[PDB]
Amino acid sequence: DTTAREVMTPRVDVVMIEDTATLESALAIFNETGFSRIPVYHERIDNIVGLLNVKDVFSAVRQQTSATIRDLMYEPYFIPESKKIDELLKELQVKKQHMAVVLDEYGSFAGIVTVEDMLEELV
Amino acid sequence: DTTAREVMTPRVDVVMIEDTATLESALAIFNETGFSRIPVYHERIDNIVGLLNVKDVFSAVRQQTSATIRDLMYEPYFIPESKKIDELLKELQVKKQHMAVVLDEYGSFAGIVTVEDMLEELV
Ligand SMILES: Nc1ncnc2c1ncn2[C@@H]1O[C@H](COP(=O)(O)OP(=O)(O)OP(=O)(O)O)[C@@H](O)[C@H]1O
Ligand SMILES: Nc1ncnc2c1ncn2[C@@H]1O[C@H](COP(=O)(O)OP(=O)(O)OP(=O)(O)O)[C@@H](O)[C@H]1O
Ligand SMILES: [Mg+2]
Ligand SMILES: [Mg+2]
Ligand SMILES: [Mg+2]
Ligand SMILES: [Mg+2]
Repeated sequence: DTTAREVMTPRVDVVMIEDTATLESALAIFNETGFSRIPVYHERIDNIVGLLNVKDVFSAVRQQTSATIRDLMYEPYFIPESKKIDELLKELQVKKQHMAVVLDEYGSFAGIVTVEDMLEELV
Repeated sequence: DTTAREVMTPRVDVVMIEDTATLESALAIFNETGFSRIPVYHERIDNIVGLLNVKDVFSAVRQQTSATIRDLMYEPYFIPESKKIDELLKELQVKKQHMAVVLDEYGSFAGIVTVEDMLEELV
């Protein structure tokens, strides 16, 4: 009966980027941290508007273009803190997505849960 | 009691690259196929010597250097076809690795199993 909040990486520890940032800044963030996916926020940290994959950023430099983070980002899968991870694991598998964004009772950013977070429970 | 061979992507369907290839060729392979990890073989397809992550290839162009695939590739986790996926899932989690290389009774390349292959069993 484990829930998302029990395995999530909390907001305070999440590497993020603003949708106004450049792709060069995003590449620097990806390189320094090593993560493959970083949430994208608009104005406020609690306003998650997308996720940014390092792949899409590297492939866009294809060729140098007018690509903005808002164009390369994709919609996240938002879930409540009470979501049971046995359901989340199957749901992420159907979507072929690695990361879900956890929201609190106010609909604000609480943290993230990846498949690796859920599998960490099983040793 | 499901085994690796029952969920693996067979050799015939695996995108690979030779350790003599250039990093530019590897980037082209990653872009056309979309995969994040491709096995590396030496001389013969059945002689898997490493795995190549698109991240390490993109980060090496850091700066243009004398990087060879043999330098950027890492050791794979080899398993038999009879390996039970319940054990493999936990083993990959401990290693933080996404892909395992399946070998046949002759120790030759049979296929690959990723976490997504094992999770596909659960819907
Ligand atoms: N942007 C991020 N900020 C903070 N923690 C993150 C971030 N992305 C992933 N994590 C955490 O890192 C740990 C490993 O997650 P995961 O393996 O899915 O990410 P990754 O190593 O970036 O990706 P991958 O293995 O698919 O290349 C988990 O705890 C996950 O919560
Ligand atoms: N190099 C490859 N050649 C053929 N099939 C592959 C290859 N890499 C992965 N697959 C298959 O693709 C499917 C999805 O695997 P997986 O999600 O681990 O890979 P990916 O999409 O390349 O990586 P990721 O989601 O970590 O960026 C699985 O069937 C896996 O067997
Ligand atoms: Mg995938
Ligand atoms: Mg709370
Ligand atoms: Mg990881
Ligand atoms: Mg056989």
